[PDB]
Amino acid sequence: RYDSRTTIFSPEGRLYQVEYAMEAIGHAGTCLGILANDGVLLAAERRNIHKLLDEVFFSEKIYKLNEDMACSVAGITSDANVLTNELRLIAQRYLLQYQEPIPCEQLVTALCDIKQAYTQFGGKRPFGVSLLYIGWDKHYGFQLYQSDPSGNYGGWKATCIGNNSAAAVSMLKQDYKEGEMTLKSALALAIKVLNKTMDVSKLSAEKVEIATLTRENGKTVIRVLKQKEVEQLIKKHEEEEAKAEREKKEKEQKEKDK
Amino acid sequence: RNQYDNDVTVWSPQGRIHQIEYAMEAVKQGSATVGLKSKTHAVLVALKRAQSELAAHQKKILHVDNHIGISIAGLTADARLLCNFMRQECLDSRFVFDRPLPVSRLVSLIGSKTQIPTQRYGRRPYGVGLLIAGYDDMGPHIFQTCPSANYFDCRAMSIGARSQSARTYLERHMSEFMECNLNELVKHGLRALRETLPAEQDLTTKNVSIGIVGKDLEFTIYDDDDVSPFLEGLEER
Amino acid sequence: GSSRLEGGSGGDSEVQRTMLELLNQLDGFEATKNIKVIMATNRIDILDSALLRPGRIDRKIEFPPPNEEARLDILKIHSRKMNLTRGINLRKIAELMPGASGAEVKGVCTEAGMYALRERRVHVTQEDFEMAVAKVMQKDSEKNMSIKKLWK
Amino acid sequence: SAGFDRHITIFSPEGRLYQVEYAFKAINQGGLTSVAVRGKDCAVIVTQKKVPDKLLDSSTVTHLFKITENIGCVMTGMTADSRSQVQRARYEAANWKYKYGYEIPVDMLCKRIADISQVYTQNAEMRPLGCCMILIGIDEEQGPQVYKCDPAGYYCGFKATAAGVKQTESTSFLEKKVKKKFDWTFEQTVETAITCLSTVLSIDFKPSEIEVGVVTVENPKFRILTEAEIDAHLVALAERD
Amino acid sequence: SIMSYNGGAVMAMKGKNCVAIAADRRFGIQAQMVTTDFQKIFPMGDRLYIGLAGLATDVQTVAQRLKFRLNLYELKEGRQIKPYTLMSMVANLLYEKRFGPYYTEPVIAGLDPKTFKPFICSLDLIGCPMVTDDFVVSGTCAEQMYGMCESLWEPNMDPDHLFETISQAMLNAVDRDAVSGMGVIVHIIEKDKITTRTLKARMD
Amino acid sequence: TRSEYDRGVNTFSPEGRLFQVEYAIEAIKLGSTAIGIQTSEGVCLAVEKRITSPLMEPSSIEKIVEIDAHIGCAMSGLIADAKTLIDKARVETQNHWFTYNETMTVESVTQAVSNLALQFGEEDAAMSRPFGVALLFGGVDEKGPQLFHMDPSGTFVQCDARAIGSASEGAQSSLQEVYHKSMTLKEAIKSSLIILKQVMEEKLNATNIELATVQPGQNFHMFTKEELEEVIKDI
Amino acid sequence: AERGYSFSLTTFSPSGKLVQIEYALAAVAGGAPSVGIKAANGVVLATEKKQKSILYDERSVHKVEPITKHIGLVYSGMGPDYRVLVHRARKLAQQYYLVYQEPIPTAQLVQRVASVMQEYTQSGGVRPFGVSLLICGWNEGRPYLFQSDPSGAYFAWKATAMGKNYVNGKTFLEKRYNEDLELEDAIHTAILTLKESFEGQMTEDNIEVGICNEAGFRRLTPTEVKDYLAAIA
Amino acid sequence: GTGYDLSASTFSPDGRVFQVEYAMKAVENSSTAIGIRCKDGVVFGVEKLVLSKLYEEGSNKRLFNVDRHVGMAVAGLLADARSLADIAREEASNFRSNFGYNIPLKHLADRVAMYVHAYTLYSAVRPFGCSFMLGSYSVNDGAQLYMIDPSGVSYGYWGCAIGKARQAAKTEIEKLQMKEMTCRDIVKEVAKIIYIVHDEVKDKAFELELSWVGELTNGRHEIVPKDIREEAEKYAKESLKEEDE
Amino acid sequence: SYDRAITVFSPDGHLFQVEYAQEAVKKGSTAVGVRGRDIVVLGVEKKSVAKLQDERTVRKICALDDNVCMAFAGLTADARIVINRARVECQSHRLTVEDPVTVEYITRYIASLKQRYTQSNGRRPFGISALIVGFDFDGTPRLYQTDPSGTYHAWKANAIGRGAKSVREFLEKNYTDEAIETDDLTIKLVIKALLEVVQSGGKNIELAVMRRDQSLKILNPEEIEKYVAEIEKEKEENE
Repeated sequence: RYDSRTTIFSPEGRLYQVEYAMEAIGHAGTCLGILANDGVLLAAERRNIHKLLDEVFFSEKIYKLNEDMACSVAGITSDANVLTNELRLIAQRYLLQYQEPIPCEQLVTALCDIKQAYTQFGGKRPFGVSLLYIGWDKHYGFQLYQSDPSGNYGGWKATCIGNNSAAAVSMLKQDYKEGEMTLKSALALAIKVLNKTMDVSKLSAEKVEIATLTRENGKTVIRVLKQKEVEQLIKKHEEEEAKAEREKKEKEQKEKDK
Repeated sequence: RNQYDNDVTVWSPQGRIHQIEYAMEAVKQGSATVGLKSKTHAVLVALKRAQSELAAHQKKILHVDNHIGISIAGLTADARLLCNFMRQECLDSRFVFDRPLPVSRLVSLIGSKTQIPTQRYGRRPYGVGLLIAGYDDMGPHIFQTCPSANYFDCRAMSIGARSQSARTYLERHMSEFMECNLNELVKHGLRALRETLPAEQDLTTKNVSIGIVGKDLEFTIYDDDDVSPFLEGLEER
Repeated sequence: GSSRLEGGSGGDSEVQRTMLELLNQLDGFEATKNIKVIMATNRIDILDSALLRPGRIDRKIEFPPPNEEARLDILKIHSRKMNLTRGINLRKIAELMPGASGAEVKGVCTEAGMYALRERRVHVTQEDFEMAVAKVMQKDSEKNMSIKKLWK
Repeated sequence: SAGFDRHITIFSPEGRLYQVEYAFKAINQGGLTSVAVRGKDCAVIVTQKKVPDKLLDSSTVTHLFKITENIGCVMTGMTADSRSQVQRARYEAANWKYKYGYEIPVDMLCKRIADISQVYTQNAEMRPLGCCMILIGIDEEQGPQVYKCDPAGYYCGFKATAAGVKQTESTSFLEKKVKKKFDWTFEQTVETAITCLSTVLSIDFKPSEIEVGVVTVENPKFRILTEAEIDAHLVALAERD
Repeated sequence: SIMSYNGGAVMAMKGKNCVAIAADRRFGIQAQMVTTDFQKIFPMGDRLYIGLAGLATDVQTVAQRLKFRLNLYELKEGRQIKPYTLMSMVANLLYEKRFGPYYTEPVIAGLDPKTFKPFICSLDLIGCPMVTDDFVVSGTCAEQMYGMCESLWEPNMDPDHLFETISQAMLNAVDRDAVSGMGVIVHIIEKDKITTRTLKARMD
Repeated sequence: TRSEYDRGVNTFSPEGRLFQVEYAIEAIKLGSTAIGIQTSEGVCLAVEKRITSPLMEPSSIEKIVEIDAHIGCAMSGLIADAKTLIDKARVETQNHWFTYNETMTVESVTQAVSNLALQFGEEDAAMSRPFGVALLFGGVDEKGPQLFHMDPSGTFVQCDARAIGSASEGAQSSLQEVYHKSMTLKEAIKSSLIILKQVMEEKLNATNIELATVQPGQNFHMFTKEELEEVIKDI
Repeated sequence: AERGYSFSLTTFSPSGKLVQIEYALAAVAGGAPSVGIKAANGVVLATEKKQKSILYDERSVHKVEPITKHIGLVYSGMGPDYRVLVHRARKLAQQYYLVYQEPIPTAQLVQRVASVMQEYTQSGGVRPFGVSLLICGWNEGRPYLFQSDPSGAYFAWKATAMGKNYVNGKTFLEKRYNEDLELEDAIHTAILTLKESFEGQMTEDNIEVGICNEAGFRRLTPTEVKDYLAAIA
Repeated sequence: GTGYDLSASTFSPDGRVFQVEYAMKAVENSSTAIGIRCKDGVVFGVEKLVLSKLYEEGSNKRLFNVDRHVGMAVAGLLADARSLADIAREEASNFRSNFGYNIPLKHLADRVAMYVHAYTLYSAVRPFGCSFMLGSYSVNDGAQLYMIDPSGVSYGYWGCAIGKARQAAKTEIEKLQMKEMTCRDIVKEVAKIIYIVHDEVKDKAFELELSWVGELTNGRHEIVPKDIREEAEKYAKESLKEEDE
Repeated sequence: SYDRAITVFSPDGHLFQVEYAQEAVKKGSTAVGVRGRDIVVLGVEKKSVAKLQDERTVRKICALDDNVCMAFAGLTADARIVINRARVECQSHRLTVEDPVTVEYITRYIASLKQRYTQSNGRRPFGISALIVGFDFDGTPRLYQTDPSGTYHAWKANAIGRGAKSVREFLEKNYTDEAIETDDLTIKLVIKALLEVVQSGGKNIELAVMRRDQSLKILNPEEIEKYVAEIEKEKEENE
């Protein structure tokens, strides 16, 4: 019935299995990324934060592909691990061959070609994982890309994948400055959009992970912000929201007087 | 059936295997061919069909190594494949051993090759029945091979569509064989094809092929005007 | 009345016929004169496009769960006939109930009243409403961490 | 749930392997039964022997095989599968002795056979051959050992076990007999095994309708008891019981 | 010889809480010099330098393949490779091709990332790790390097003293080596600094 | 009932038929008609080109192609399978020339192409279904002009005159009526074009047809616009 | 539900489920209780070794098995699959040792075993491993307790229970577990968590427990388990 | 259908593989082949069915020589029987090439049984549709006769019968003192048994194929000579008349 | 029921899944291709992008070699794969024979690749159509079109994608020698053809031009605006 195999065309020309993978990406934890002329950054939510879980790994969704690139994964865990290892292998193969870091677009293209082969060939289900890549290369500087289960990728100034991606991307569209966004404003916007998209009480700092890539002294640095910094950002956002609510209450009181 | 005849790998719940029977049916979609043998000759005679009055008549007698010829009834693709295999086997035998391959051994090779498909799901049984005429130092041989991978050493046989008329004629007249001149032998074969022919039809030089092998006679195929000395001599009904 | 299935051994052809008759009655020959229809459904994505077609269903009203202000309103509505103690904050209860439907709010009021009934009381307090909220909005989240962690 | 039944590799919605369970049903299909018991310093396997024809050579008919010089097995289930698995066990024991220079431990051979069976249970290439292998040997540091190698990769070691149609009855009987002075001698172990079979089958044995293989610490070579020895055991132990 | 084709010369020594890896600078094919800025010491970490020396092709190939393996390892682990782990990695890399080897003799020198204790070792072209406590030498004029290290090494040196010792050893060994030596680069790795120097030399 | 017997090329039906070969032979009909005529003075091929719209230059519909300097192929069926079989024929002719230093006969080249076509599911050749293309190899060899017809089942046979494609059944009857052995090549061309005009829904003029001829002499010649118009003048 | 999309492992159901791996996890949850607690100075693994009869020699087949001098492993699920996975884990640890002359870190061993499970859960002719592994190691200077699922996903745990009554086990561990717990107290907590889901009398020889401290992983002898049971009771 | 009877790799919910049983059904539909192990030899008899007067004498032999000293008597699909005869010939040839002496019949039977079990294991191939018997005689091992069936079981025998009339053949064989008869008389008994079990109104034509391997052949299997077969056939016809009387 | 298998003929003779690949091509944006005396031009609809999205990573016009360009219509990932393989084959044919790839050769290779993927049953057809425009080494403005089935033709002007039929009919009506007499009227014609489907016309148009011996040049958006202004002026004048 046109979805029993990944290599079957619907009579309208649609690969229902690829569409199923694309939709299924919606189960993954909300990851998002913002590009700033000072740097680039990702944020991501921890879907499961049980108190009995340990925190052995410094990051669950954000991986460091090489010196100048990181990526957030959203989708099936096994597929995400496979693709992260393959991304690292691709980057290091390019570095071995050419003696310079793989450009971000080339790395994205390589992994997306792997994904396309999986969608096209034989009895292999498509990779049910979407990816958000951030990086810096000598050609286009800071870059942010997004890649689908179907092996299609695009370059974005700001984007979001996973849960409530529609709301997050609409919010970024509303409140992103196309060419006048710095890293501090990017972090503030990331906290705002995560708070409005997670839809779980207050923005618990332990339920979010943020990473920032920036050039410094001629070398790229990828830092996963410590929980102290994340808590400080959340507290500043909460103070801003409280100030806005106080202003609105004062306006309501003035209207009552009028 | 309906779930026990999809492939050769499934036995039906009766000890019966269905795709082999379907191939044995495919053998009947060919054309009539009668093989027979005296004590010093072997003759295959085939009723060549015609796809149109312009198109020539499809050949039905093929020439395996000099002492062997073949008459085919069934899928022409499988006929070609088996003819190529038989030619290769005869050539290999004549290369290793400087003597012609015995017909009774060539047929065993054909049987093994055709049995292999009838047990594994990778292909279909060879839907072609063969009448193998040969002359080895033992004597003239006529063999029949069926898609089931079974071969019978026949003193005279017939295969193809409308075969029982020729088979009954052969059963009736086989006592005459052995002590027959080559002309009489070919005449008996032609009579068998006449019997299998529809009444209004008749054997013409256009639609009759006659392969003969025997002592001091390497397998020769007579077609078109080559059969005139046989049909002309043949008595009329 | 729901998405039509291909007529076969696994299709409710008779219910499909009933729905077709209803469609014809809503909009066919001899349009209705003064009959207005209020259909109600809990999942709209499955209704037949023929039913959802305008002219048959001219308007479609969504009923989102209350947005904490509708929740305060529902709390007031269902606590009007109740002996609420002073210092009781239905606004706080509304905040404590995120994404809760009007049925959930009515059940909250009912269960707080039941807590009051238990202790031979005719009295409801903030603790009673909070315990009722906890008891009514009880979620059966996933049990197994493996099935929970299949997806990143 | 019957859809999840025609393939060895499909998990039922509750996580069951119906084809493996059916392989066990296949074990319970040869009609025969087998029992095994270990004493202080011996192990004994006894199998019901059916020869339902005068033309069938009872010498060739058997279910006791000598896997190696010091390891024996009793096979119950389909006969072709039993002999295939016996050949596999002999080959594995020979390979072990070749590679490592000492005779294969019984538990090791059981683990090897169980792993071989688990491979078939996981991949979809063969059917899990439906036979149960009970192995007995003498381990230099542990002593007598009896093991099973059921067709799913399970190979627990046993004080006493049974397989075939009446495995449950034999298991209950052996549980009762082992709760009381599990310490058995050679004669007592042969008694227990033969009595278990006789009681579960509801029949008293002729010397021929039973086959016994034995290993002992003093003589750690798998020996198949002859008709005279079987008759001696039956008569003496029935008399002095 | 195969090594004497491209020449080469590398050394490593250690004192107290600091190591010193030094190497000559030259690339001449057999006798003719080609360049004088050939990198024979490659940084595999903050405080871990390898000193491949031998056939130039294999020096570069081993540097690049080792960096490939080490980048994979560090990304996969999240750690920074310890000196012993790097030694084992290079030994495995070299011995994977015993029947036809990489004609280079690695010399690793670094500081343990956690306890910051010195480490130095050298490998042969098939991967026989040799962890020592005083000094390792590789490449041509190994005899000269051994004589210098023997007669000039003293336990428990401080950065500057170790600098002088390794400087003198390398300079005097290369000045007596023919195919190798057109300047000497010395990297001294301490708890918090790397001092890279470009010593004077007999540029002939 | 042909639902458990025509889903694969290696499944016999109770009658002993390969319905997939039947279906490839049916797919032949979807191509445009092509009439080949063998005569003592050579062989002629004439095909209904089926231009769907302008802007597609005519030298992209290859219904008539050249195999060596002494054979032409008139094709009907899938373009892809047509290309595969035409390439096989060309390479086989060149291989035979390379080895034996002579021109492969029309029968032999048709036999080689048929040998390629037989291998539907034979697991040692990789194609998995019959080539849905039927070919007419008209050439000249030491046996005089010859024309051979090959079908998806791999069956080939010579034909004093043949017609493949959509208007095959309705054009072979006309060929039977009009063909006689003692016919000249000009007569064959005229008769073939007459039959094409009979069986075409479009009018016969200049383009929408192709015509080619192989004679005992000059190589395989594809008539250009001038010759096509000259013949069409008084077909 | 999505009935059609539950027999294959190479097709997404319309909602994105991979139903067959969830069925494998159901097979896991329908297994013997096992518990793992990460003490402050060590780790402890326990699992019921209750036999179906007195005849089963409960000293031949072990359920808590070592993989290195500093890593051990228990499971919940099918024993044959467990045997396969423990053999593969030992082989992977040995390969890591040969390449890097250093015992494999627990995190790396878990990664590689999860990769093995992923390899087995990516085709149609292969059945996913119907077990969940609990790996306990003493890499570096701190203890590690990890879980590995048939899906190829691996977790880091403070304490967990898997098997028939994993819900009750996890509630009990939420009640009782405190981070600054010495290994000696963690052993008692493990045995008590087992008792809360262990039918019959928890005799010393039908329960299996393995500790992992700085001295290396070690399966406690039945005498030691008897002593711990007596002290707990 | 059952739903578990497709492919020999599927166990029904009883532990039964039905494809092997269908193969057994296929073999239990053919002519009758019997074999009796006398004291100093083994004699095979087969009631070959001449399915047409056109086939020459000796067509479709069901008695093969599988190695010089071992004879094979087949019953079932003759194509599968020929393939199994080739397999057994190759196994005996490999044994003589490797170990250097004539293959023991017990070992040959085990090898061919393992091959048949190989083909009953998988779903990509169907179980062999024929049973057969392997007989031989040697000074150092003695007369031996084994029977192999589609499921792949290799039990030894004193007298065996496979095909349509197997139960009747075994019944008529039980009434023989085979353990102390000689070949020259057991051949006549084989002919008599075959003629008795043969059905004339159902199978029509008929041809008795006899072979022995025994001391009087120096352990060399061969077809029973013309005169001996003629005398045994005459005795069998006379015995048929006697039993009718 | 004679569907879902790439190698199964239907009783009518149709291989339906390659036809479904074509039906998947039809779901792509219009891509027009025209050839003139000394210019070959490809126009494409952009469909616009969300303002947060970057544009340079959205390519429908890709230069396979110095003298060959390819416009796309279909599945994007298949686009990327086929373009990469075509580039590899261009630069590998250069190695095999010291001559630049001809447009016919490269389009034949792409068609053969698509046919190779349609042949078997463990592969999915490349659901794309391509317009290959280039200059032969002698210099000749060749334009070919390849379909998912592996069949390639040579066209004088064609459009593929959503507006294929309408744009092709318009090109049939309004393609002439006087309309391609020079190197600018061809571009006017391509923008005219695209304006029949693209509503905006200036923000939903990309033109790529190839002149003899000159590298592919993609027209600036301001140049596109100027051209559409010229067409609008001519339209209002000749109304």
